[PDB]
Amino acid sequence: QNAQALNTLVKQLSSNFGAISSVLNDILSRLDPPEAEVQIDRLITGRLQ
Amino acid sequence: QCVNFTTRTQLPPAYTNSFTRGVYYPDKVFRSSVLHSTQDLFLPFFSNV
Amino acid sequence: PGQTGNIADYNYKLPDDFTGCVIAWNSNNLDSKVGGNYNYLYRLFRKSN
Amino acid sequence: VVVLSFELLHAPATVCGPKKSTNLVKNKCVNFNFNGLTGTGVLTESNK
Amino acid sequence: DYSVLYNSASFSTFKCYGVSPTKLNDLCFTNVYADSFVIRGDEVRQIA
Repeated sequence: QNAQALNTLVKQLSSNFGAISSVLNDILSRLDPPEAEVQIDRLITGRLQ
Repeated sequence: QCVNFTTRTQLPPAYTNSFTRGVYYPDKVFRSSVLHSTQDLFLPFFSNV
Repeated sequence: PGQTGNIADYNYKLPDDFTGCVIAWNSNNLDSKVGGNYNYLYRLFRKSN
Repeated sequence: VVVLSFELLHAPATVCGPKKSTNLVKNKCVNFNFNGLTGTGVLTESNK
Repeated sequence: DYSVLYNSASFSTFKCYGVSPTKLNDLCFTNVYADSFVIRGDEVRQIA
C-alpha cells in the first residue's frame, strides 16, 4: 500500500493539470516570467493537491 | 492494357491471424523496463488479414 | 507591461505589478504641427534591455 | 499575414536559434542545455 | 535568427502562443509551417 501510494504520487508529476507542459524547466525556458506565472500556478495547485 | 483481363481467380482469400504483430516503437524516446501504456494506432492480435 | 514590444523596451519600461494607472490622449491639435515637431527622440540601442 | 506553427521537442529537432554550443564536461555538476531542454545535473557515460 | 525579425517594425499584431520573443531564439524547432496569405484590414482580428 505504501509503495502503491508512493508510486502513483510520483506518476502525478507526469500530469500537467491543464498547464502547457508537466515539467517546470521547459516552461521557464519557453515563456516569459510575466506570461508563464499564469501557467505554473496551475501546476503548483494540482501538485499541492 | 487498361481494362484488360488478368489471370486471377475470383478472390477466395483467407483471414489468417498473426497473434502478435503491429508494435512499432510508437515514440522515439528510449525507455527501459517501463510498462508505459500508449493510445495510438496498432494492429490487434488475432486479427484477420 | 504585460504586452511587451520593441519601442517601449527601447526607451522606457514599467514594473510588472504597475500600481496606479496610465492615461493616453491624442495631441494632434498641437503636436502634429506643419513645421515638423522633431524635438521628440528616443534611444534605439543602449547595449542591454 | 504570415502564420508560424511548430512544436517543441516532439522529435529530433533540426531548426535552432543563434545559441553557440560550448564544450561538454563530464563528472561535473553543471547546468545542461540540449536543443532547448534545460536543468541541473551531472553528465556521465551510459552503456545502455 | 528570430532576433532580427523581432527587431523589425510595423507589425499589425504580434502575439505568441506558448512562446515569447526572447525565448524564440533559445529553443530548437522540430519543424515550422510558415503559412502565408493576405486579408483585408478588419479581418486581422478574425485570426487566432
